[PDB]
Amino acid sequence: ILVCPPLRSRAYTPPEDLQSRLESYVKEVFGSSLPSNWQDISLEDSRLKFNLLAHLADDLGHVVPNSRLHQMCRVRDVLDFYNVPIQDRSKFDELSASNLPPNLKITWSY
Amino acid sequence: PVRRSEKPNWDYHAEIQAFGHRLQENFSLDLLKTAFVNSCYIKSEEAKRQQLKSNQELSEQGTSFSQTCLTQFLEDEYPDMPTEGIKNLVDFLTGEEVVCHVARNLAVEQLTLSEEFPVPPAVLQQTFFAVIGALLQSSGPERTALFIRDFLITQ
Amino acid sequence: TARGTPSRFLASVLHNGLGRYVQQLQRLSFSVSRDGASSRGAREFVEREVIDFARRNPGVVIYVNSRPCCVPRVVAEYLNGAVREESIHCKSVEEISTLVQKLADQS
Amino acid sequence: LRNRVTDRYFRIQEVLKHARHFRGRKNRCYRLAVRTVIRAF
Amino acid sequence: ISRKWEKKNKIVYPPQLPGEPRRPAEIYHCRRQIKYSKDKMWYLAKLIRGMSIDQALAQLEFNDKKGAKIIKEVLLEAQDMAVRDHNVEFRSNLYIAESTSGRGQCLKRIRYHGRGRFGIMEKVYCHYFVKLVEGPPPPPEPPKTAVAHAKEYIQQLRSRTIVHTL
Amino acid sequence: IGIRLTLPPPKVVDRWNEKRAMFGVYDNIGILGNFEKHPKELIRGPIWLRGWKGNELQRCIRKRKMVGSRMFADDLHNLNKRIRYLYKHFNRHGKFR
Amino acid sequence: RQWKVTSEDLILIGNELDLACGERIRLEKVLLVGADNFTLLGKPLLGKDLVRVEATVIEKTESWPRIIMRFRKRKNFKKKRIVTTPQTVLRINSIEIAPCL
RNA sequence: GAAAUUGACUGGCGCAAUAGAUAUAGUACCGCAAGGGAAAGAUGAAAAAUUAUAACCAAGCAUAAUAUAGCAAGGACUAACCCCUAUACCUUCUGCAUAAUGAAUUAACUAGAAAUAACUUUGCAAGGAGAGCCAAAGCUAAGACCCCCGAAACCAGACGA
Ligand SMILES: [Mg+2]
Ligand SMILES: [Mg+2]
Ligand SMILES: [Mg+2]
Ligand SMILES: [Mg+2]
Ligand SMILES: [Mg+2]
Ligand SMILES: [Mg+2]
Ligand SMILES: [Mg+2]
Ligand SMILES: [Mg+2]
Ligand SMILES: [Mg+2]
Ligand SMILES: [Mg+2]
Ligand SMILES: [Mg+2]
Ligand SMILES: [Mg+2]
Repeated sequence: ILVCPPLRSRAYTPPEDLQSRLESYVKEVFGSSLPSNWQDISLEDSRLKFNLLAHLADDLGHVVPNSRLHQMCRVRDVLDFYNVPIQDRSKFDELSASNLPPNLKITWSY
Repeated sequence: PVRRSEKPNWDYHAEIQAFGHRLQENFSLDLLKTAFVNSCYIKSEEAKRQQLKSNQELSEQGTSFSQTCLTQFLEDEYPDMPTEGIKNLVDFLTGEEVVCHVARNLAVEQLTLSEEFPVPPAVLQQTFFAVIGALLQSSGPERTALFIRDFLITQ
Repeated sequence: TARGTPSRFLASVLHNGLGRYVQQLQRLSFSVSRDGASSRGAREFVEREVIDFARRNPGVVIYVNSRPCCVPRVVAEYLNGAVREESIHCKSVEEISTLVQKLADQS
Repeated sequence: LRNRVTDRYFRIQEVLKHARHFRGRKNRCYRLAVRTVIRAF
Repeated sequence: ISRKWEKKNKIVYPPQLPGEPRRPAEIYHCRRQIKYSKDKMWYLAKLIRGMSIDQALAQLEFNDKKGAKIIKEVLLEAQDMAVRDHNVEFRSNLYIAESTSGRGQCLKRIRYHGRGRFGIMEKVYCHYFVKLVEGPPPPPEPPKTAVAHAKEYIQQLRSRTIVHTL
Repeated sequence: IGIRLTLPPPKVVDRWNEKRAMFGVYDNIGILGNFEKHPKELIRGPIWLRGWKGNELQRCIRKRKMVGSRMFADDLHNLNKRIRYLYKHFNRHGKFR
Repeated sequence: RQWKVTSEDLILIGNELDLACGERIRLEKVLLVGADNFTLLGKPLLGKDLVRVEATVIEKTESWPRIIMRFRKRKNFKKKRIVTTPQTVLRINSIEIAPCL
């Protein structure tokens, strides 16, 4: 009998040292000899792409979806995707967290 | 007939704020709530407890200001009426029928905390003049004079 | 037909507009459903347009009830004890905005 | 007998609610009523 | 079929406050499936509407109709149930508030005509309904007086307005 | 009055039966199974209506041609009469010629 | 249209007036102004310096539904339509005159 | 209207008491006979609970007859009428308020079926289609178009003096 871990949230705040951590990661995965434009190195090799994306996913808790994996052509793009924040909440909570005027009342009978 | 409080969609603080805003008056919130709380509602709710501030000061202030201010408007616009006629016009404007009609179509009854529904006309008149007293305490004599001018000379 | 329906004379609520204008709309109750394709337009209206309407009309209390229903509705309560129940079933967001504004300007 | 009409009551009653204040059988019998509501409009 | 007249008899009321009128007793009775026409029974009921109970019994006793005898029996048993179960004080202190006749369940028989022709006979049946109310019979409405006629004419003349103008 | 006085009893449907959960499976058996089979031989029904559409007269002709021999006497008589009527109607009546 | 208005009056305009409710506007094309003991007559319009009318948009509503039915007999001709005309209720507040004759 | 030749179980986008079998039944009833041929029933877990809260809904009536004047209304109006306007409907027709047709009214049932092409939208394309067929942009697939009732008659086999 295997226990199931509790359900993870999709809330992902982009960390402040995303630049320096991406530097660390690209350094162990693509080797010590960096091209000066580390921005613009290709991800055409699927093994190198798997290693980089899997390391980033296991660190940051955020995984690139299958509909964006083909888009993930450069670590430029990978930096863009991990820069983009995604947010998880019920939208009843979203409508409440939006600054409601005092004459508007929301009830959630669900 | 059942009161709008026991009718489903209701929120008392929102209704009080909308009352002040749709009357375009900067009411004090606690003063308005105490102007809507009546003594009979007080007595019914201790009785329910065995199984705070009333209208009276605000009602008396609003009533006295209504008499004085209405008499002032009437005898300034019509200098030739004698005192009996000015007094009778003032008693008509602060009478039961006119004040209850104004309170009902301004929805003082919906916000009135009382014992019986429909609200008895004496209770509704007292609640309306407590609202007048709250407006006098919150805004000032000229502003509540404009309020009285509108909502009674229009009658 | 005039002979088959009631009639009345032109009137205001309490001599409205003489001293000051009082908005006769008091309450708006929006029954909307989370999962209803009929309620999609009202869902968009609650998402985008109800905040600005509530800010523009501070004298009106707006309740929004998200509950499982097939026909989304709006109930407008007016100061003289009037109640108007209207179906916003399968209406776009601009049609709902036009209707809710029209209810606001009614007596 | 698939696909019978089930809201014939409501169609009859919208014509009859326009015909309600008439005199005779034309305020309640649908045939005579619908011949008169049209003329009224 | 429906028996709401009997259920009306079995309706009950809350207890009375000591400071309000006495709420006079109401007694509902009916007879069903009377071998008689509802129109003729209507003539008898319209005769005994609004009478006192004894006045109705006298009129039905000296009328010459089968419906009159049947209605007399129904009135007697309604009076008996009135002062036996509904706490009517005096058996003469009742009047007929409602008295009407309805259609009953009829039967279709053939009526042989000439040639090969035929008709359908209707073995007509009817119901009789009565309501007895405790108290003296209400006074008949007095006929309209010339003073009242002049008054209503003056009221129309004073209710006239200037139409289709400001 | 032609209308119910009470609500009809609720018509609950299981959207996840065997039949609904597995509707449509193997409908691409020809183009995903080296064309050894056909959907027209996936179809189960009457023996004269397996992979064939037709209008009414064609259906009646096909039924009489295929299962005419092993058919009941009055059913075959009604089928002969129906074919005769449908022939007359389709070849002799209508708006367009 | 020509409206004979006074102060504290109500009129019903049969179209929308692109104004918010409770909005104070000035009516200008004054054909006539008058009191007891005197009237002033424009030719055909009075001076805007001479007379002002003040009105207030107090209601923006719709009319009751109007039926348009067309019927021609023995020709199967039968047509129904429902219209709701927009309307605007104005309260005439004040009528002011200035000494300019 | 050919042929040679080719090769080929246990469910319901059914009905639910005017429907679905005519069927509760070939019974009742009708006819000498062959033969024709119906209608309908609805409580509850318990009726060894006959009770009383079930209604509300067609036509028809009752509660509750009527008041100068006129297709029965509409414009209206303080006001039901009084004032003003106004030649029922369908079919048929050159043309019908027609004193031409049909209809007492209510409920239910009761009348547009498809090819050849064309057009629109896809797929593939000098080829298209899961053989066969068509092809000087075509072929394949789908969509979309063709009613109901009624004679006097004619023939076959029975049943009847
Ligand atoms: Mg049957
Ligand atoms: Mg049958
Ligand atoms: Mg009826
Ligand atoms: Mg006339
Ligand atoms: Mg002719
Ligand atoms: Mg003519
Ligand atoms: Mg005639
Ligand atoms: Mg003739
Ligand atoms: Mg005729
Ligand atoms: Mg003819
Ligand atoms: Mg011949
Ligand atoms: Mg012989």
